[PDB]
Amino acid sequence: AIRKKLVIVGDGACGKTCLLIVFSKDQFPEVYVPTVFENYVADIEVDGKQVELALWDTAGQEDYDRLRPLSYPDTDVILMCFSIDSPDSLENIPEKWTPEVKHFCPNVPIILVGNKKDLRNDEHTRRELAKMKQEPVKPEEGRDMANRIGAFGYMECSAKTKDGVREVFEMATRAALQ
Amino acid sequence: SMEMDEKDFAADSWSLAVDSSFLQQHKKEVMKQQDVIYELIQTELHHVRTLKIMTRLFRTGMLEELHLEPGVVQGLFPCVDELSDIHTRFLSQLLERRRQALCPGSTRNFVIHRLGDLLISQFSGPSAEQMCKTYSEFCSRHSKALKLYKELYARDKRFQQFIRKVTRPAVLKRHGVQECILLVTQRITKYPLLISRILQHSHGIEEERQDLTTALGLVKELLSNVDEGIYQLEKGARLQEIYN
Repeated sequence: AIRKKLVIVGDGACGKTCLLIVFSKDQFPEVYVPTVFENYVADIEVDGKQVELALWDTAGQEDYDRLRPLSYPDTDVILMCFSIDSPDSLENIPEKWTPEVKHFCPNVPIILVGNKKDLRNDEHTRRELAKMKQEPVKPEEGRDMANRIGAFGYMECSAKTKDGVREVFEMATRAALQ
Repeated sequence: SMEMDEKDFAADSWSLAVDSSFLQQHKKEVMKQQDVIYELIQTELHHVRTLKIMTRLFRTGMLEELHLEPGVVQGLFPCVDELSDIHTRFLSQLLERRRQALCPGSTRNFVIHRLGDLLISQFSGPSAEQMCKTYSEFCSRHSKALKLYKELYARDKRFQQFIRKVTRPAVLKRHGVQECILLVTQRITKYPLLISRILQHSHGIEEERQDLTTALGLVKELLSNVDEGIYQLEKGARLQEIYN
């Protein structure tokens, strides 16, 4: 088992914490969803290769520009997260997050991940975004941003339902091996 | 950590840690508050257990089993004694607050109504100064710590063996040296998150809502000071590279 390191970046409430949690816990959180994630080391077999994958969050680090970078040393794959119910969280990907990650993590694959895809057909969300003249991020705006920033690929998941979650971490493992 | 505390905090939440018949006598708003508090304590415990891995298992064990210059070891584990002291005292206070709150005849059923006061004491006065100073130092040595770990692991057989040896247990799976260092650096940034979410469910008692609000702002001033105090050191940075 070789060892690889994953870091998830993105705006507060991109759902990055929920996502690490749902993947790393073996029983889904029905009773309490934790406020925080510490770390976790997943044993993953992908395409016939066994990998130990250390997972890390940048939750709480978003306003501290000299603390945050300390999460980056020896990262092998970056998950760059945004929330499909927050188009403003998507606007920030190329301006703020991508330059940073490319500076501190040169040549490291980025996978762009649209979290919370369940909300694309939630009534309350449609209405709430209408009041501000907006709509849930569409698949193609997803793919287009990923393209523009030179992502290794683009993926969507829902941490609430677990749909897509296994596949994100499998792909990130593949990416980290390249 | 010690079995008494491990067992008290082994469950996923407050709702699952207390007896269900005790749970049933409480309003949901209280359960949610308790959940987050339980989590703050549970995580502080894990944080202290991380520092004790650094000091007793790695630092001490290197000193007593290898022939490294003691200054090397200090470059790997900066400030760990002082950090051990700060967090272990904070934990003591959180754990005593819980014990006081236990019902007679029970070692698990409790409700903490008052926490802000404890958080204000912690994140203010000399205790805050010692933390800011200590985290400013830790975070500025963080990188150098990692590089030194990697240099030694790649150049020294006996060191390599030591590491393989002590990290072989299943319970150390996520607690190798580098992990510990980053676990520590990330800890301080966790406090605003937890405090904010406790505050969200602490609106019943108005003086508690203020105590939590003041606490939160104290934690952000501390984070802000620590962030400004960071300047990354580098193994063998020359005099000219610093003043550019």
